Amino acid sequence: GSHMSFSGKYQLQSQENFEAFMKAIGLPEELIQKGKDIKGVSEIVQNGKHFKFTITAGSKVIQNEFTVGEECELETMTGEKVKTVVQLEGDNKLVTTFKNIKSVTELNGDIITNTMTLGDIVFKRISKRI
Repeated sequence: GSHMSFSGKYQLQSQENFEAFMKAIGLPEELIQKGKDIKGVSEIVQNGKHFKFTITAGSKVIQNEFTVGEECELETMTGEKVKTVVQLEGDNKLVTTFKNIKSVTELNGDIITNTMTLGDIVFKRISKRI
């Protein structure tokens, strides 16, 4: 419609630094190897400021819900729940932090770009609407 929305299902197209990032957060090496080639489908449901994300990151599916600007508890890729807040930087960019990770999710057309930074590791994902 006239007001942009993130809602959609999106399949991973390309990624960089998956292995590095997954090892940085401590995940099992066998799981990393199994997961690195998976082209995951993620789902976003937006209603106003409220979001539900169901994301496939390698062989893990993680579901999170939050309202922009409200304290949220996010499940991380380690399974840890962390209190934080998700912010908007313009209508098409969601930004958050948790445990020194900065996560940026941007919609441009049918492409969602996620950038997750931890130390000098920049974990980049590009997904396309299905």
